[PDB]
Amino acid sequence: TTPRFWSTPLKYCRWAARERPALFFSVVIGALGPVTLATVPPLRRLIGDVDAAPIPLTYPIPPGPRKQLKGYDDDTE
Amino acid sequence: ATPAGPPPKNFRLPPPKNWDEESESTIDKVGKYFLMTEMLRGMYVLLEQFFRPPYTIYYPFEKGPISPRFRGEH
Repeated sequence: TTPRFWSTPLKYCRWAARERPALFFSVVIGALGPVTLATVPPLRRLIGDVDAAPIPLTYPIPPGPRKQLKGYDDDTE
Repeated sequence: ATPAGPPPKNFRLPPPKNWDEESESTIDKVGKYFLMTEMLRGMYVLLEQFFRPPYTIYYPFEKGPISPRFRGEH
């Protein structure tokens, strides 16, 4: 009566959607996460939705030698 | 279990239908499962009662109906 996945793959999927809905659509939703990772991000870069730069979580020290400032000295105090 | 004489016309049930012979769309069938639609209907019937007049009598100020034939104390 109830089908067999490896004999009739499409026919099992209809029975499982109808007869085991919570179980079937659990595996469906779980697969959508792997799909959404694969699909939206490239399409986002196609439409020009650039990912935001990361926010600073430490003091942003610039690279290179020190600039040799002149100003705001003890005499100015 | 059935009366004597010829069995009733179509007394015997039809053969059972397999799951894929049933006439109910997967969309209708799956939606009714996850949305719990028949339970939603019953909860709605209680809202209908909520806004209907109650049946209650304030006793002892209001009494229930008794006929002339009522049988009380002698």
